Amino acid sequence: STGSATTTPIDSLDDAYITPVQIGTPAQTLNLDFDTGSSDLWVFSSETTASEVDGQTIYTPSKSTTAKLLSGATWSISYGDGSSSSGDVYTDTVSVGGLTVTGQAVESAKKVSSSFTEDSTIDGLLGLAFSTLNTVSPTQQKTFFDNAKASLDSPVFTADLGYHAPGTYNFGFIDTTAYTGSITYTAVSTKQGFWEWTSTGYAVGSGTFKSTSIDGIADTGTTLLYLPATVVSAYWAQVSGAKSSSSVGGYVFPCSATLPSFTFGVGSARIVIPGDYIDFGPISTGSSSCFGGIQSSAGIGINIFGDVALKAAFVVFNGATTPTLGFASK
Ligand SMILES: Cc1ccc(-c2noc([C@H]3C[C@@H](O)CN3)n2)cc1F
Repeated sequence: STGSATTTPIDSLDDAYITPVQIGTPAQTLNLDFDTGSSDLWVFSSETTASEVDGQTIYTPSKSTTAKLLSGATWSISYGDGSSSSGDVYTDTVSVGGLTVTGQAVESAKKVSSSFTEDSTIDGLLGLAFSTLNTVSPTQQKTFFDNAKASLDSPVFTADLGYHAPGTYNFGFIDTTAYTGSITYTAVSTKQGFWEWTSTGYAVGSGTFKSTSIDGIADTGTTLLYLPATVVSAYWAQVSGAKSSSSVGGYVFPCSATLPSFTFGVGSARIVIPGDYIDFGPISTGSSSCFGGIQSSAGIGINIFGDVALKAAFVVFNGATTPTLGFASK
């Protein structure tokens, strides 16, 4: 089997991407944030505290004839930005772009943090990291990809995120028309439950490539590119007037600047992020100071190849017995 679904930026800045998902019988379609950095499928629901719902589409398990309460199961998760959600668990039928999983754990939110409440366009998350990270207690549950992959034509999914434009998540096949040149595959460590890999280095603009190992994760659920402070300093030094701001919380730059590209290495291959992918617009409405899309990972503990990097590539998440990651230019 295979599946294919369009993913869409939630706003003009590509702050995140939503993908329609069919849950239950009859189908309840919710727009979920596909997140290769976590492993919970959770949704706004009829159980979510009323005051914490503001515009989201909710899942109502009582109206699904295939929904079953998972007795005694709860979940609770916190994301890298301090955001959180929690609730109970159902099993139900879940379909993505024509690919169907029966008995998928659907985690129904009772509580969500303010950031989720304030984003009316995101109805929940669909985790695509490794199932070892799933938070359901006392019995851990499997991800959508994990449940589907034995049925897939090939145990893979691909992320093809667009710059200010729609893109595609495919399951079970590689669309050879979606990229240029070849796909370069690189080793993955699953020891922390992430799609963790090691970049071979970077360049800034037309500058010479610096060969250096950068361990990080491929994370569709993170907006920006987070890299070591040395690397990030080298990038923003090439932008006149750019500075790291304490009050703002990272590098900002004059909105009139022309941003240089950023290149990262995948083995001997090179993925080039165009400079305008790194522009995240005025820090506040009407400001001439803009937020940078490359930021330091120093306070995080790990480097994160978020959407800023991934959207410059066609990315293969290969879930064979020994998982690997593939990158192609497009
Ligand atoms: C309001 C909001 C906040 C965070 C997230 C979010 N989704 O994926 C992630 C990254 C960071 C780490 O969790 C691994 N994946 N963060 C989504 C939101 F809609």
